[PDB]
Order: sequence, then C-alpha cells, then structure tokens
Amino acid sequence: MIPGEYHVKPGQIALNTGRATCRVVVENHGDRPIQVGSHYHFAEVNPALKFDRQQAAGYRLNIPAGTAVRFEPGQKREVELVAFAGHRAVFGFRGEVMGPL
Amino acid sequence: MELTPREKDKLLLFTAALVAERRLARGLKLNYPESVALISAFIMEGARDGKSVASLMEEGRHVLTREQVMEGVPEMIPDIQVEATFPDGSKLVTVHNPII
Amino acid sequence: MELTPREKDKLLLFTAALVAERRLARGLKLNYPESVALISAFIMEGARDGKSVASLMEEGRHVLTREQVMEGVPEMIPDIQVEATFPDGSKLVTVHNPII
Amino acid sequence: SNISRQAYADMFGPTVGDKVRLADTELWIEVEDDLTTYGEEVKFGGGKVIRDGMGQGQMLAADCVDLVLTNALIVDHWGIVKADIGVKDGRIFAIGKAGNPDIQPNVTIPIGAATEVIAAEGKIVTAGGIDTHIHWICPQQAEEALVSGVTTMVGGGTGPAAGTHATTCTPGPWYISRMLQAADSLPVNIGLLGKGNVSQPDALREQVAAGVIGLKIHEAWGATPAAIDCALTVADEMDIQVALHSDTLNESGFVEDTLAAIGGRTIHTFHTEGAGGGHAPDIITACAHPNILPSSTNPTLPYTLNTIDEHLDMLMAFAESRIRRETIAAEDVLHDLGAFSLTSSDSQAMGRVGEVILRTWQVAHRMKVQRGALAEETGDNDNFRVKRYIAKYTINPALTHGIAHEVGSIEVGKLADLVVWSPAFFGVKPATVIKGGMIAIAPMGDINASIPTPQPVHYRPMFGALGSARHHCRLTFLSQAAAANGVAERLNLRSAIAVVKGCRTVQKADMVHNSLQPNITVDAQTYEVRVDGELITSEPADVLPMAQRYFLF
Amino acid sequence: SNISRQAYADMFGPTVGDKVRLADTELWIEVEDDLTTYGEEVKFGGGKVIRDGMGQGQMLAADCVDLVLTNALIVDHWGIVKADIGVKDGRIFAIGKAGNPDIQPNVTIPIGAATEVIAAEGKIVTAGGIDTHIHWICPQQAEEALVSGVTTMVGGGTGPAAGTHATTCTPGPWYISRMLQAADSLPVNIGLLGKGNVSQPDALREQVAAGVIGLKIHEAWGATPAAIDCALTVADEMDIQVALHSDTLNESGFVEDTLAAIGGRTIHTFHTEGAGGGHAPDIITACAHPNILPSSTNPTLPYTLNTIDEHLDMLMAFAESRIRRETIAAEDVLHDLGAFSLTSSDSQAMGRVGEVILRTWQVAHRMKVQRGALAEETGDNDNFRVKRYIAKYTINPALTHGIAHEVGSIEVGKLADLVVWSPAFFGVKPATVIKGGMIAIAPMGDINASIPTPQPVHYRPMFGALGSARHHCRLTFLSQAAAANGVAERLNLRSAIAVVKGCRTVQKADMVHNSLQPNITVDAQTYEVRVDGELITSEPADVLPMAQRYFLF
Amino acid sequence: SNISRQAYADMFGPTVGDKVRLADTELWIEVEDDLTTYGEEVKFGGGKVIRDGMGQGQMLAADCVDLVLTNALIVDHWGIVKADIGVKDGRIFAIGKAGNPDIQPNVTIPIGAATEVIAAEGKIVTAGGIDTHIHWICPQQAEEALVSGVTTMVGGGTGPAAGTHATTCTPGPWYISRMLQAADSLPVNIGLLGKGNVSQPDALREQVAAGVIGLKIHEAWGATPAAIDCALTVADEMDIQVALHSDTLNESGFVEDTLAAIGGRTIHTFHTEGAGGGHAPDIITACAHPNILPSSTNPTLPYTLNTIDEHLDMLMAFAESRIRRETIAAEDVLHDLGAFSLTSSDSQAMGRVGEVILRTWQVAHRMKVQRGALAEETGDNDNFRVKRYIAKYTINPALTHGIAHEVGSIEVGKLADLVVWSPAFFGVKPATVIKGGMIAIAPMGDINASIPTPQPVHYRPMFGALGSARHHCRLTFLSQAAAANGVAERLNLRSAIAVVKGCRTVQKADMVHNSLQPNITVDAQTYEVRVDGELITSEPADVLPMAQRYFLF
Ligand code: NI
Ligand code: NI
Ligand code: NI
Ligand code: NI
Ligand code: NI
Ligand code: NI
Repeated sequence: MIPGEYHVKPGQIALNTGRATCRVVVENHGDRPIQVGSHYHFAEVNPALKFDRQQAAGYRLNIPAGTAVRFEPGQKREVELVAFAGHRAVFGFRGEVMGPL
Repeated sequence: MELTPREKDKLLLFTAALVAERRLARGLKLNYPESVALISAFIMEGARDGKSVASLMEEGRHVLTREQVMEGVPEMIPDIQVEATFPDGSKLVTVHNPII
Repeated sequence: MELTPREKDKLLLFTAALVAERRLARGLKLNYPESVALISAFIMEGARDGKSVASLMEEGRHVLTREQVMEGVPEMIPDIQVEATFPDGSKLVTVHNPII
Repeated sequence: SNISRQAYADMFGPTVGDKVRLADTELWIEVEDDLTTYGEEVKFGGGKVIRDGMGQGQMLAADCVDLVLTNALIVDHWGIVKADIGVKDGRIFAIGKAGNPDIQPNVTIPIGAATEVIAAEGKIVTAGGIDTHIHWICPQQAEEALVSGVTTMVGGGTGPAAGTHATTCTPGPWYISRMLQAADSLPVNIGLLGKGNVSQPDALREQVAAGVIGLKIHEAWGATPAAIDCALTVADEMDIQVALHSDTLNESGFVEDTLAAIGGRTIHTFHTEGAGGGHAPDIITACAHPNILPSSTNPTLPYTLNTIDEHLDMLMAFAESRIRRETIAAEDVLHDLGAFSLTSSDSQAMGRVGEVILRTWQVAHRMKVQRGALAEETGDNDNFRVKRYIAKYTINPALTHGIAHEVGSIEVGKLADLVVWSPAFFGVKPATVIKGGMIAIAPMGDINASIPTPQPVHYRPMFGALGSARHHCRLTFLSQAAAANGVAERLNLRSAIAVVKGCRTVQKADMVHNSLQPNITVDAQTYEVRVDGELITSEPADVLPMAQRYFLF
Repeated sequence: SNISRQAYADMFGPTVGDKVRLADTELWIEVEDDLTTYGEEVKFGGGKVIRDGMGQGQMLAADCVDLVLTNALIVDHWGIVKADIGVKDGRIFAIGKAGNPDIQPNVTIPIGAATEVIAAEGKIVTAGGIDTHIHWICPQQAEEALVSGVTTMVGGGTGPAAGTHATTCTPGPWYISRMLQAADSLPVNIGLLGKGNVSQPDALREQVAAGVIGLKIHEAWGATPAAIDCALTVADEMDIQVALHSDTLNESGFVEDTLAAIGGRTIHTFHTEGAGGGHAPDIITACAHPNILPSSTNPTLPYTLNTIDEHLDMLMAFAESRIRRETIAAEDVLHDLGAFSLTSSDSQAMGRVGEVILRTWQVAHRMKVQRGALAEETGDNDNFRVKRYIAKYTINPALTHGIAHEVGSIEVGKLADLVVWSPAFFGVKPATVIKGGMIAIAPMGDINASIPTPQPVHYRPMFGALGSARHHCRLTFLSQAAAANGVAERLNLRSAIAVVKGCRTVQKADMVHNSLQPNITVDAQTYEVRVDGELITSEPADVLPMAQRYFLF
Repeated sequence: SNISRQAYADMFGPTVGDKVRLADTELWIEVEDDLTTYGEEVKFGGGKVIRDGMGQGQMLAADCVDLVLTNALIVDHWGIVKADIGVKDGRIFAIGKAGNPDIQPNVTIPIGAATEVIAAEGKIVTAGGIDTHIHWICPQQAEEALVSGVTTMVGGGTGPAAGTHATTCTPGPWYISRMLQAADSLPVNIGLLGKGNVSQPDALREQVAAGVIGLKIHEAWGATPAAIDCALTVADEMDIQVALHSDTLNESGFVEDTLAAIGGRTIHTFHTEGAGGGHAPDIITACAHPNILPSSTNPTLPYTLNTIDEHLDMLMAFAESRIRRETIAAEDVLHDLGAFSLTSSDSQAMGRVGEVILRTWQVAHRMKVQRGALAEETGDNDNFRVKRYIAKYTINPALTHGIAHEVGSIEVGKLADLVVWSPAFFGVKPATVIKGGMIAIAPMGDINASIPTPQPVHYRPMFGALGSARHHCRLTFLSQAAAANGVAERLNLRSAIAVVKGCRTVQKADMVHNSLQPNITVDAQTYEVRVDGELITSEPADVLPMAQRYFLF
C-alpha cells in the first residue's frame, strides 16, 4: 500500500501519429553547447548548427513534448523531425518566417 | 531578540520536531508530518553546529529508517529541504530519499 | 508537513503543556491554565498511542490530584475537553471532574 | 516516436486505462478518457512547450484564457478524464486541449501572452466543496474549511452566542445586514440562513428581503407544525430553501405529523440520521419522500469504535433515544445506496468544519470494504462510487440551495473554484485552492527560502484572499428580493453578488447519483432500520485511512 | 410550584439576597433586586422557553430587540440587579423582563423572530471599560485592551516614536488625520489627544479642528504656565478636555504655581500620585480642588512588595524624588475614599494596557482587607465599594472626556459595549466582549472541533471585529469643530462618528461615587501624606488575588 | 563650555572624524560632515531641548515639519553626514539643523506643535531598499522584505503558480488588474512586470495599458530574438523597462546573437552572472555594454564554501554548465569594481527575499578583506566602498526602473521611506522602518508591559501598515498609459499612485558609483573570466559576518 500510487497499464504510446517526418544530420560547429526543445521551429535554431535548413522548414523535433536534444560542441547526429500542424503559421523564433508555412 | 518573521516561522518547525521526538522515544512508528519535522530540525541544528551542506545531505538520510515510520511514509517523502544559517550564511540543504 | 490551521493550533496547546510539565517537576502547585494544558496534552498523546475514548475519559482523571494544584483550581475545572486524531479519525474526549 | 506508458505517466500524469489509488484508501479510479493528442501535450518550463510561437500563440487577451491547468486528472460527477482546463474572467472557459492553433492540432483552449500556467500533471483536480450546514460561531471556520477544500459555506449565526451555538440562524434584518458586511472579509462564497421559526409570515419575508437565501427551522426555536407550514409558504413565495431540524421530543407530534405539515413541499432535512437532531427515533424515514433532500452531518461518518462513546458527552433521558448505534450504522449504507444525497459539517455544533470531504471518502472506503462493488459499477475500478460520493459535497448541495448555476462542479460558465490535489493526499491536504480564478490559499514553505518548498510548509493565505482581489473572487449569495431591493448597494457590499433560484423545484430525483427513495422503516422499540424488510446495518471501523498517517495531532 | 433557592440559582443564576464572590478576592456582591416574575424566566434551548408562540412572539423586527442577554447579573454604578438586557440597533434598548407579551406577564423586552440570544444566567454583565491614558505605541494594544474588557481607548501617539514613547500626543493635522484613518481598523472606540504644549493658540485650534477630542500637556514638551494657560483657553473655546502631566523638575514653579496657571478651569490630572510624572513630591494635593478630575495610572495599583524595586529601573537624582513609598501607599487609600476618581493604564509608558480593570479590583480587595467596610456600606456585602470602584474605569472616564452620552455604563440609549464575565474569572478573563451589539472577541476552542469548547481555548477575534461589521460597531470620537468641518468625509472615515461635549462643565462633584475633596497635605522633607492632619498610609501586599491562579506566565 | 568627544558621542552620536564599525564586519565609516552648531543640538525628553519656546517654536503646522529625526548619521550614495532630517507631507523636507528660529541659530528644519520626534542619535539612517526581482509567489514576502529594510518591490506573479514559480511575470490584463488591487493590502511600494515573451506587439501594449511598469522576457516563455525585439520596440514606445533572463540553452543563438537582437536598446539583465539563468556560460559579458543595466540575484553573494553544493539541487546536463565556480567567484569582484550595478533577490526562485541588503554588505566585507582599499578611497575608512555598495540596492534600482523621482535615496522631495539602524545591527535587523512618513514596522516587546522594551521583542506591524493609513503611505507605480486610461479609478485602487518615466534613457554611465564597462571575456572551455587579459577571481568564505551572531535559526 503506497498512498496515491499508480497502476499504469504496460505498453507504449505512439506520438505524433499520421504526421510527415524527415531525418536530418545536424552538426554543432559552435564552441558552446546547444539544446533544442521539442516544439522549436528547427529551421530557425542557433546558426552554429549546420544542416539542411531548407528541409527543416515547418518542422520541429519528433520527440516527447517538453523534452530536448543536446548538441555538445562538434557533435554530429541525425535527428527525426515532424511537421507542424494547426494553421502551420510560424511566428517568432529568429523572425525568419513570421507567417504561414 | 528582534525576531524576524522567518526566525519565528522556524520556531514552529522546532516545536513540531519536539512532538515527533517524544513519540519516537515512546517507540511509535512516525507518520508523515512527524518524520518531516524530525529530520528537518536535525539539519537546522547541524547548520548551527557548523557542519557543511555536503555533510548534512548525507547525515540527513540516516535519521529515520523505514522500520521507524508508518507504511507508505517513505514514499510520501521523496526528499526534504530546509534552510538554516550556517557560519557562512543561509544555505539550502536537500536530502533525497531520507528514509530507506 | 502541510500543516493545517488546526494542527498549528494544537502545537500551541502542546507548548503550554511543556511549561506546566516543567513546573510540576519543580514541585510547584499548578494553576488554572497549567492544569488544563497538562491534562489536555496527556489525552492527545493517548489518542496518538491508539487508546480508546472510553479509556482516556477515565485515565484523564488521574493525571493531577487536588494536592498538586492551587486552591480553587479543581472547582474552576468542572471538565476538560480536547479532540485528537485517533486511529479511527478525530474524536472528542470529555473528562469530568479531572482533579479530585 | 514512441514512449513507454510508465515514462509517459511520470511525465504527463496517467492516461486512459491507468488507475490511481485515492490517498491511502482502497478506492481506485481509472482514467476514462484523455482529451489530448499524444505528442502535443503542453508542459511549462525552460525549453518546454509553452513558449512564444510554440505552445503559446500571438492572440490578444480577449482571444485566450487567463489561466490554464495543464494535464489535469478531473474527478467530477460527470467523469474522470484527463484534460487541460481553461479559465477566463474568473470562470471555467473550457475543458479540452490547450495550446497554440498556429502549429498545434485540435486546440480548444488558446494560450497567449496573457495566460498564466498551473502545472497539473500528476494531480487530481476537483470542484470546490460546498458545506450547507455552517454555524457561524467564529470567522476562523472559513480558513479551516477553505484549507480542507471547501469553497462555499451556507449557514447562519452571529458569532459565539447561545442561539448560534445551537442553530444555523442569523436572526433578523440587523444581524443579517451585519453578517453580510462581515462576509466581504472571508475568502469563501457565503449565503446566509435566517430564523424560520415563527407563525407570522411577515416576520419571515422581512428576513428574506434583508438578504438570507434560506430559513432554518430548528427545534430550539420551536419546530412546530405551525412554524414549519409558515416557513414553507414564504419559501414557495420567495424562491428560497428551508432547512429542517425537527422536533426530537415528539412534543407537537411524531415524524408523520411533521411530514404532514411539510405537505409535499421541497425541504432540506439536516442530519437526517437523527443523532444531530430530529424526531426520535425515526427521522431517518424522511429519505423515502420525493420532496425531501436529505443530508448527514459528519461526526457520524463513518461508524467507528469510538463513535457512540464520544457522542454521549458531545450531547449531554432523551440522550439514549437520540444516540442510536442502529441508525448510525444504517446511515453509512444509505449513503452508499444513494438514499442520502449530501454531506455537511454542522460546524462546532456536533460537526467538524474541516472534515466534510475527508469523512465522505472514509465512508466510501468503508463501504467498498464491507459491501464490495456497487451494482452500477463497470470495469475493475471504483469510478461510479467515486462519482456518487463526490456529488454529495459538490453538485448536490448546490442544487439543494439554488446556487448550481454559479458553483458546484467543473462545468463551462461556472465560477472557477477549483482544488488541486496530489493523489497521495487526496481529500486530506490540497496542493492549491483556487477561488474565482485566483489561488486563495496553498501550502507554503520558508518565505525567505531560495525556493517555496523548504520547511516549515504550512497553509498560508495567498493573493486571492487579499482585500479587493478577494472581493472580486468571491460571491455573496442573496435572495431575489434582497437583490431587487438593492441591499448590496445599501450595505455597500464590495464582493461579487449572485442570486439564488430554483430552490422550490428541486426534488430527490434531481440529486445526482443519489436519487434513491427506499421503502425504509424503523422499529420503535429496537430502532432497527429496514429497507423492504431487509435489515440495514454495518460494522464499526477500528482504524480508518486519511487519519493518523497525515495529521500531527 | 416551588423550587429550592439552590436549584434556582444553578438554573437561572442568583437572585435577591444571594451573594457572589468576585473571582478569588474577598469582595462579595449581593443581588439587590431581580426584575423577573418567578416562573416566567426565559431560557434558550431545546424544549425551553424561547420558542415560537411561547417565549418568542409574532412581532416584526421593528417591534422586538435584536439581541437579548437572559438572566444577567448586572454590576454597574447604579446597582447590582438581576435582569434581562435588550439591545436594538447597536444600543441598550432596556433593562427588564424579556419574553412574549402574548402569553407572559410584565414583558418589557419583546423577543421575536429577529431576536438573537446570549444566555447570561450565572454570569455577571458590566459596561465596557474606558482607558483614557493610552500611548499609541503599537496597534496591538487595542486587542490586548479589548480582551481585558476595555472597549474605548483615548490617547495619543503615532507609533513607536520617541515623542509617543513619552507622551500621549498625536502631533499636528497630518498625524492626526493618519491616525484617525488607522482607527477604522481597530475594534475599540477611539478618541485622540493632540500636543497641547504651545503658547500660540492657533497651533492648538488647528489640531482640534483636525480631529482631536483633547490636548495633552506633557513636561517633555514643556509643561510651563504659559503653555498650560494657552491650552485651557482653547479648551474652553472648543469644548475639549485637557490632560496634564506637570513639571516634575519644579523648573517653572512649584505645584501651587501650576494650580495658579490652571485658574480653576476644568482639567484632568494624569497619574496624580506622582510616580508617573508631576511636581515632586506634592502633585497629589491636586485632588483637593473642585476643577480637577484626578486619575491614577496602574503600575502603582496596588502597593505591593516589589513595587518600589521595579519602579526605579522602569524610570531610569530626581528618581528618588519621584518614586516615593509614602505617596504610593496613600494613593490606594485615596481611591478607597473616593478622592481619586479614575484608573487608567499609561500603556507601555509606565503602565500595563491589559491590567486596568484587574488592578482596580486588586486595590478594592486590599482596601477591604486593610480598612474593612466603607462608611457608606449597608448590609453584609461590599456592594457600595464595588459601585465606587467600577465607576473609576467606566462612567467617570466617560464624563471626564465628554463621551458619557455614548458610552460608560449600562443605561438605555447608550452604545451596547458589554462584557460578560463568569464569576470565577471576573475582572481577569471575560467570557464575551460585545462591541456595539456584536461579539467582537471571545475565548474560542478548537476551530475544527465538534463543539466550541475543546482545547486549546484562547481569545480570537469574532465577526464584530471584521471589516465593515467592525466599522458599524465602533465609534471614532471627534471634536465639534472637526465634525462641523467635515473631517470624516474628507478623510473618508468608514466607522460611526460621535462628537464630544460637556468637557468644560464637568467637575469633581460630578464624579460618580468619587467626589471627595480632602484637606490633603504632603510633607516636603518626609513626603508623608496627611488628610486633616491624619497620616494616610497602607501596607504592601505580598500576594494578590487575580494573579498566579489565572496566568500561564 | 567644553565637553569631551567621547561624552559627546555617547550623548548625540558620533561627529566629524569619528568612525563606526558596520555591524560585525570589517567595514568602517567615518563621519564626513556634521550640519549642527555645537551646543544647539536638539534632544527630546523631560527637561531637554524640544519644548515650548525652547527647541520648539510657535509656528503653525504649515510652517513646520511633521516629523524630525534628530542627530541622525546618514549613509547614502552622496555622503555620510550627521544631521537632522525633516519630513513633511510624507516626503523628505530637508536635511539640516532642526529647532526653533526664535532662540536658536542656523535652523533650517522648524519644529512646532505639529512636530513628532524620532530620536536618531547614535543611529544610522538610510533610504529604504528597492528589490527589482520579486516573484510574487506569496504575499508574505512583503513583510519579510519590509522587515529587512526593503520598502519598494518590483516584480511579477499571480501567486504559487508554475509560471510565477519560474518567472517574474503577471500575465495579461485580468491578472494585472487583480494584482494591482491586491497591492493595496501590502505595506511596500509596488510596480508590476508583465509577460514580455510574444512576437505580437499589441499583446504587449495591452499589458502596459493595463498597468505594468515593465516587461519580463524569460526563457521559460521563449527568450528568442523575435520576442526580445518585440518587447524592446514596445518599451521604447511606452517608456517602460525590460528585464531579461536569456536563452541558457543557446537554442536560438549564443550571447552575441541576443546582444544583437537587443540592438543597443536599454535593458536590465537579471542575474547577469548566469547561475540564475542566461546564456551558458558567457551571459556575464553583458556588463561591458553601455545599454545594459546589470544586476545580481543574491544566492551567489558572496562566494562561500557551501555555495556550489547547495546550488546543484536548488537547480535540478546543463546544470554543470550553469553553475560555475569561475563566474561565481568573479561576480563578487565585478561588484567591487562597479561593473555590476544592482543587487536583487529573485524571491523564492533562486533567491532570498529578506537577504538583499545583508548579502550586499557581506560581499563588501569579503572584498575589503581580499582586495583591500578601493582606488577611489580617501582617508583611512571605507566610505567610498560603502557609497558604491549602498547604491546597488537603493538609487540604482530606482534609476533602472524609472522611479527615482519618487524613491531611492534620502533627497529633498522624495517619499519618506527611511530605515533606522543601530550600528551593531546595521544591515541585519533595523530599529524602525518608516513608510511615507509613518512607522510601518519595528521590533516591539511585550504589549502588556510597562515599557515597549521587555521580551519577547519581535517585528510587529505598526500604524503605517494599517488600512487607510497604509494606503496613504504607499505607492502603486503605473505605466504612463495606464495612468492616462484611468486604471486607478476603474479598479478603484485606494493607494497613492506614481508613474514611471525615464526607463529608456538610462544607461550604464548613469549608475551611481557603478558605471564600469570592462573589457571582459569568458573562456568557453574553462569558463575563466578575464578583464583586459587579467584573471578575475576570489576565494570562498568559510565564515561570514551578519550571520550566526544574529539569527536564532
Ligand atoms: Ni440541528
Ligand atoms: Ni446544526
Ligand atoms: Ni505622564
Ligand atoms: Ni503617559
Ligand atoms: Ni531568471
Ligand atoms: Ni527570477
């Protein structure tokens, strides 16, 4: 008996089902660490991250909501992206879109 | 004494620990608030003695064992935190899983 | 601890009883508030131990005798009442003519 | 992307199919539905979802909520579902999926620059409780009740005076006016009851016109057939409720005579079991009638080893005719069956103001232990029993007193009185108490600490309980007549005002999950309670959950 | 039907001929009269008298009282009688026989549906005390005084500032205005005193016009003949009182010079004995004059073993000229003789704010013990001594400051400031303190308890001390000028306002039961006090009642 | 007549040339000037100077001050001088020589009948502190801060909600309005910050128009270049300040990218050292720029033995990138050099609300011990270091937020928010805290005692903190837009209102005694801080003054 304990049923949860995804190799060319959150518009991340920005347009990291991916200096790795939904209107970030797409 | 609000607030914690201390002496298995009060007071006195934060973070895990508290209590206290005036001013002591 | 107003209020009673307990130890004849505090605290601890309301209603009458309190005090306390958390929740304990 | 259900539960709280133990009881709830879109859950924090252009949109204040409770596990009479809760203008805006429509799908609760966030993942959210049997013996009762999770208090009194010690009555225009003015200082919604014991209707109309939302008939002021009839006649006229504490002495007649006087008119019977007052020894038979809304006071909930012993002195020839093991044991079962529809305190007059919620759950626990699953229960969980019991101190009291249009449940348009609980402390010690959209009280650690969590942690009033902020986040209920006569402006009441309505048309069939009208009888000599000839009884608990594991004293 | 006198006393409280010991003192009061009709006493409760059609009538609110204190034993300057007390609109409606005229005889206090009840059988009821020597060093003094039974506080100050530490002065319009505004937050009636030390009348008129009801002349600001004369001239003009703390140093002249400056004009001499300030060592001779209203501060009441010792340091060459065993011993006797007419505190400036009532009774006790019965005493009781002493902190202070038309005694039309006492705790710890018809503070047990009596029981503020309710139940006294200039509206004061009047026409002969003007002398070298050549002295108490039996510390 | 300098110091406090140790630190101040005329000093008391015709004149209220602080030792950014302080209409009237022009020479502060006195001889008087990094997690923080000597609190929050736990943001019009209303209940001046994280300018303008005096950009809501730019554009338009907590994750760019987004516009960087948030690991380089007003939060002040250890958990991969021994050690030195201009708390969100003043002095102490005298120091005293450090929590925070026209220093015309200290308790426990001319809180002994000094002595609220008096003595700061739209009248705010201005034109060169713009660099791998190639570091203290000698816990 543990007060307020959970009885979570075994299994897994599939995230962002039915959404377009794409993988891109990213390399941190900066001298300081960079960490990116799940819903940040990937195409507008820190300029020190080298990758095909054109492919990442309208995408974010396909990872659990609220989590992040870290890139230590010189670190190269492949990440999976998932397309934005809703109105697919991008506002903020580095100010590169500021509108639909 | 010119006691500030925080000093008076800590007097409340000290008194709550006295309650717990006497019940433990009687051989009772402590409940949730009693356990939190007892371990917390222990740390405040450690700070008064001049012990380091690092030392107290460890010592605080050996104040009460699972056999000295009611069932479920260890799980209700994932950690205990308290601040006190060390020789070098106020510091926060966090004791993780204090009851094993 | 997440102490509620009632828990904090009881801490006041506990502390008042500590005052009385030390004076009784010195051999002083207790006054009105000291007597009420001492007997009340005794009952709260009895409830913590798991004693029944019926048992405490009787035991509470043997905490202080007429020779341990000031003149007139027994008559000023026709009864004492206090509530505490028994294993089966909060219960009211009424001790009639606690001092004889 | 995939994530294990355990990791998911730890991160966003449980989802469909997961079960949670309520505190240290044997009651288990199962998440019935989840309104999220897996992968699109909103979480607040550094590098998390609720940020500009991401989970937070570009909409103006008018187009977004003021507050969002993220990933909450709602437990209400209508369901046990996982969802985000949106609050706007002090009221429940929506229950659904929060976020930014610009990049997220299925957003029904827009988060903008004007949105504050309360992280509810792993927490249970319920409506604030409503206690309708308050003796205003002292103002301190309000904070005690608020801390327990009760946000609305209905009752009567003028302070520690003999009349109030015994009855829930605020006598006359002068006292009614003074107490309405004093109410502005309390952090809970308040409605007052006047003295209904009089055989001159005008003396009652005056009180209703002054501000009371109901009238209390108490035997101490004479619960005679003439007084009862008079109070009900005025109640039907002015759309206010009548609360009853009948003639225990059987002086003017027996229970049937009182029932006859009521004449099928709507009435709320206080402590229907009898120990707290009422025709000895069969007032409990009232729950069989369609026009009776029956409630219990809390010292008899649930039946335990020390119950009888403590009751004698709390009472003190008619003692042993009022305190009956037979009716006290049956009461628990009648609650489990839905024959009794509400729970209340009877604050400092044979009742504990901070134990209404706590005791209701202890009864549910004991009933599950003794009787097993309810006939209406589906699945291997106690969801229905939980819905039946939570309704006793939330929606049912609101319906009974004509205030369900304002409070009583987590439904769109209602005042945002919400209580956030950690599962381990459910029903015992809440994490946050929200009054009208603002946190009114919550446990708080060392004020000078580097974080709000260091000891000592105890309940302290927050901004929602301060001056003008408090006035904007609380409601003073008035009768339609008082509101019309401009009582609020005359007394210069500063809090928000609400009017009661629908008190005369509510009946037993309207009590959510508690509409049973049993063929109940009480043996005059043995006091045995029987429903359809079957004996109704239960065993006294020796130890109860939500007790010694949580309280310092 | 018959009933033994003992059973009767236990049921309705004592009646004519019965005696009651006041707390643990040697003072005994005897019930002089009983306004009831045996058999028709009203008692509240289940199956008792105050019920519909029985002890409670059918009259509308306008035709009945709001509150009735049943079977009270009134102790006031005019008598010690048993009666019911009726309160209506916050004021004393009548002292007589309560009930329902429909079935009861001799009813003068009608009880209706709008009537609240306070059971006073077995209790002593007195008017609220009035302390006229308050140093507003901190707001906490108000609750302390209220708890002791003091409902009106007159004084001056701006907080813990040097000027206030030493004098009862609220300097100038700005501070006067700020303190009047702050007064709305305190649960006691308040009147302020300005700084009267100045030789420019306009500087005084400004303060009176701002709101003060009096002016304090204190030696710390220069108690010179010029200042005294100036303050009295303005006082006569504006109908306000002057309080005096004379030139202890004899710098500007001796006591006779000060008396000469006063010129037979009405003045209230503070701590007339001298220890608390005044011409060394003969300021005490002031009580011989017809225009002097003399009061004592409480640290010297009564003369005890530790008095002198503690006074040296509370004081600290002119120390031993100010602290004199001779004058301190005589003071007690002068009170017993009625030469000194008032008692006050001198809060936190050589006086204890919560001990005005307590110390007054200790002096009466010690005087009975040492001197026996008073010449005016009739019967084997201490009724007259009790009337003489209670007047010192009730009616006399009210008369002295021109507020007797509002408070000061239990008389019809006066504000309902009443204190209910249990005989065993009389003068020490009250059962209930009523401010303007509402209970403002009272001892209260566990808030979550099933009844209001479980421990811990300590004084907690009630509804009469909350927000707007408080404003309606308290009075802020203003000078006639301030009231006329519309100060209340300008500062937006929310409490009820009262105006002082009759300060200049009151004289020693008007002090109830304390109008003695003795031919008193003080030896310049020995400091011996003599009245008509006879030496006036007393012995120091080693132990006193109303002390260690009641207090935890 | 002559008097020895020691006797003089004991009687009137120190004079020119005398030195005083600040609490138990190694810091010594030397009286630079004395504005008195030897022999004409004013002292209050029996037989002393301030009396009618003597030190007190015959002028009317309009021609004299309401309050005078006698013989005060002023410690402010402009000097350490001995003088009398005059207060009139809640504001600083003059710093000079008080008395009566009729008989005394050189009187600049006239004392009259309307003048209250606070004896400051032997005491140090300073302006009230200003904390600009407050998380409104609970209302109790106000009393804690006031007791420490802080009279103005700028920040954001709605109570113990997730958003507020992490950021100083009061989200949207509804919450802004509610918090402004709640502010009337707090005894400190208040200004609120809204959520500045949004890329739609209108969503920001709405908040400013609602009442906020600034906008907080926090990474938790997305500290992106787009959001930063948007907030600054609106700030320039509406004359409000922007507070920044940058992108620690380097997600949107590095420190240079953020600096680029700011584009030379005025901005206040919170916890510029980095531990409390900001670009890892070089946010500290911001102090080199002319448009940056840099402040530190207090848990890192000063560097001690337990600092690093406690910070890990108060925080809890980017932990060890945020908590750096290198930058923490350098921060202390940068303060000593004047590179960092303000100190703040970061209340209950990695900061101690009652330790802003205390920690600032501990840093000064440690720096004197490690680095010796400052280059600007003259004489054998630490006067300049004291002026440099006191400016960090008084005038500089006021300038940064556009409120220096109202508060921030002891200068004529500014609100009279003053703190009186006994030298032995300087910076730790104040003797008196004055809000707008009235004592708001002070240590107070036994309420029932014969004097205010007996134990227990603890801080208790005074008249300046009560109801309407409080409203008159506090200020709620509004944006020019809110003031113009009539927000105060709409929300019915009862406190005095003040408007912020000059937020956009203030720059590093304007920070009093702290205008250094060093050529500072941070090594990306080692995190070493260097100014002009020189390594900047310091040693951790094992024991600190103003700690265990003063606190019970
Ligand atoms: Ni009842
Ligand atoms: Ni009741
Ligand atoms: Ni005096
Ligand atoms: Ni005095
Ligand atoms: Ni920050
Ligand atoms: Ni912060």
